[PDB]
Order: sequence, then structure tokens, then C-alpha cells
Amino acid sequence: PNYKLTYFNMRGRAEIIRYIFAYLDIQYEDHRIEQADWPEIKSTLPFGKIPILEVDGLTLHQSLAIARYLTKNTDLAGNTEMEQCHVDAIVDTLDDFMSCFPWAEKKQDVKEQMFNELLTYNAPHLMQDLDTYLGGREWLIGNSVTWADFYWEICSTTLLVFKPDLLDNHPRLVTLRKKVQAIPAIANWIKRRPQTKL
Amino acid sequence: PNYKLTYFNMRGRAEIIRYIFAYLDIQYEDHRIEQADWPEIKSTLPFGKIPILEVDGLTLHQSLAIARYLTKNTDLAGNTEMEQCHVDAIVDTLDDFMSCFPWAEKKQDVKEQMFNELLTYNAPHLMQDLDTYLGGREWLIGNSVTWADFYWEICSTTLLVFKPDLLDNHPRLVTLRKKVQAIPAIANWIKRRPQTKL
Ligand SMILES: COC(=O)Nc1nc2ccc(C(=O)c3cccs3)cc2[nH]1
Ligand SMILES: N[C@@H](CCC(=O)N[C@@H](CS)C(=O)NCC(=O)O)C(=O)O
Ligand SMILES: [Mg+2]
Repeated sequence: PNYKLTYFNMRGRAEIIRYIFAYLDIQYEDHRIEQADWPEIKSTLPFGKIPILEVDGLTLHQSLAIARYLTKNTDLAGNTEMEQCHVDAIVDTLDDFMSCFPWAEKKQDVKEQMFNELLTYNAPHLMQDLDTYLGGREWLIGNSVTWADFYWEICSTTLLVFKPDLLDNHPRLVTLRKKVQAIPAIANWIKRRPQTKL
Repeated sequence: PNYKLTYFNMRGRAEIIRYIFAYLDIQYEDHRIEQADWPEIKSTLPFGKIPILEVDGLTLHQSLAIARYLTKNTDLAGNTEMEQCHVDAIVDTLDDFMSCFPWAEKKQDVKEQMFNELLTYNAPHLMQDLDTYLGGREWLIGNSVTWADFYWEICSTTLLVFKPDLLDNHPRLVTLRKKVQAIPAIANWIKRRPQTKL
């Protein structure tokens, strides 16, 4: 069908969907809105958030709902129902952490202490948990790449913006990042995508 | 299989899983820990968070991952692939909002202010969106109950504790909570569960 993704000009919460479409070699309109048009566009949305994915003018919302929809019956899904549960669980564990950040914070000091707090104390613990979880396997779940690996590469890319040294002690999480980045369709997208901070 | 759910003595993030087992008429061990015992259990969990659900000796984590797993191939999941997406989206929409609250905040003057801002400035927008979303239909998605309906009733029960007037302008939302609460297996669980604030 006809796919149109609407988001800001950032990776943010649309990037997992952009990776999936890249990987499945599915063409879509990557619509990136002007911030000035935001109040308008927002009053057409089911819940006032983006991203939304229009599928033949049937609207889907909630980036991970959409991601799960798109990967259903693909090799990105997890190879069994329980492995699908582990893929969902890892994704939510990463999302829970990312959602802790006051991304829409006003007081640029209060923001920067919340950030410093989360990055100084919370992120290292998560990195260590993820490194133990991964251990010596190739991918986070099962014997092949799933969208949870994509989500790790996406989340950690943003986290490295604010904390460059995040993985100095975790070469195996770096390896996994570079393996996702090396999958040809993902590599092409990374090279083609707009360069944005977030 | 043999199921063991581990959580605090609280509805909280385990409640959605408890509703699903009640509705599907599935026996499980409802293991409620007290605080004394939490640090020692924590250190054995790969992500240090509960709920967990042990299934024939394998551990699953992340409450919505687990709920989605348990409902796969039941009437609770949604019928079409698109309806499954909408179920996941509504669940995520409710959960994202439940996530803004500083549940852990120990300085209660800052806690109480935050709760109040959220409940006054934010919540009513979401209620309005959910009510418009529901329209005149019996259930959120499709024409039969799904776990999104259960998560609505659960999330709103907790919200109503802090903002008792939350649904005063939303009779269609109150009707939906009452329908979920009238489903006999759910009714019986609500009657019998331990009474806890949250
Ligand atoms: C003294 O206990 C707490 O404040 N902690 C606490 N932890 C909690 C975790 C979850 C919830 C809760 O009601 C939901 C969150 C998402 C859906 S229901 C409420 C909670 N309250
Ligand atoms: N998104 C997760 C939240 C898990 C979570 O943060 N659980 C809390 C209590 S609801 C917890 O284990 N906190 C205790 C701790 O972190 O030590 C889920 O739904 O399972
Ligand atoms: Mg979430």
C-alpha cells in the first residue's frame, strides 16, 4: 500500500520505523514537518502526538505499536512467541530509560541536572545490565537480528550525544552497534538520512 | 504451563497481567513480595525490575511485553493486524501518561505539585482524546473486549485515587469502566484481590 510517515526532522521516535522500512526495502513518504506548522498538524492527530503512519489513509499511531505492526511476520520479529516477548521486553526496557529524559524541559538548568543525574548514575547501570544480558551472543535475541537490535543502535546513538564515553567499558555493545550499522540497507539509510542532533 | 508472577503487594504494573489470567481462567502463583525481600530478588533479575513472570522455569519481564505475550492468539489481542496495532497504541498511550508521574519521588512537596499539575493541565486533554476515540462504540477496539479495555480500567482506577473528578465530563468513559468491571471473571478478581492503595 501507500505509506506516509509524519514526524519532525529528527531521528527521535520515528527512527525505529525508518530503519524497519529501510531493512524491508519498502518505499514510503518520509514526511518531515516544519515546526511552525506543528500547532495545526497536532489538532488532526488522534492523541496530539507524532509519529503517525498513514497506510492508504488509514492512520496508525505510537511509534512502537507501529514498529511491531511493520515487523509482524518478518525476520525482524523474533523467531517464536516467547522470543517475540523478549524482543518487546528489551525494546520497552530501552524505551523506559529514554522516556525518563525531560526532552521537552523548559528551565535549561533543571533539564541539565535531570540529564546529568540520569547519565551519571542511571545510564552506566543500564549499560552494564545490557552487556550482561547480551553476554557472548551475536544479537540481543535469538540467533539473528531483530528490531530490538535496531532499537539498541538507535537509543544508544542519542545517548552517546550526551555521554560520549558511555560504552568505553562495553566493547561488546559497541560491536552490536556496528553490526546493526553494517547491515547494507541500514548502512545506506544512515548515509542518506538528514543529519540531526536527536 | 506453570506460571509464577512476582511483584509487590500492589495493583501497579502487575495488575494488567492479573486481569488477563482472571479473564482467561488460568491458574498462576500470585507471588507478592514485601520490601524486606526486594533487594535480594532484584540482584538476580537481568534488569532489576518487576513484574516478572516465570513460565515453565523461564523468566519474562516487562509488564506490557508479558501481557501481549499472554493474549497472543486469544480473543483479547484484537482481530486484524491493524486492530492489534490499535490495541498496542492505546495501551502505549495510557502507559506513557502513567509514566509521567514521579511515583518514586521522595520529596513529597515536589511530588504532590507534579501530580497535581499533571492531573489538572494534562489528564483532561487525554480523557477528551480517549472519549473522542471511543465515540459511541462499546469497546475501545473492534466490537469485543480487548486488553486495552482492561488497561483503561486499571489506569483510570489509579488516576481516580488522585483526581476523583477525573471522569465527571466523560460518562462514556465511566460506562466503559463499568462494562469491564461487570465481566464476571474480572468482577470476581476485583472482589477478591488484596485491597492496596495502588
Ligand atoms: C509507594 O508506592 C509507589 O508510589 N510506587 C509505585 N510504583 C508504581 C508502579 C505503577 C503504578 C501504576 O499504577 C501504573 C503504571 C502504569 C500503569 S498502572 C503505580 C505505582 N506506584
Ligand atoms: N515498564 C516496566 C516498569 C518496571 C518497574 O520500574 N517496576 C518498578 C515497580 S512498578 C520496580 O521494579 N522498581 C523497583 C526497583 O527499581 O528497584 C514494566 O511495566 O514492567
Ligand atoms: Mg513504553
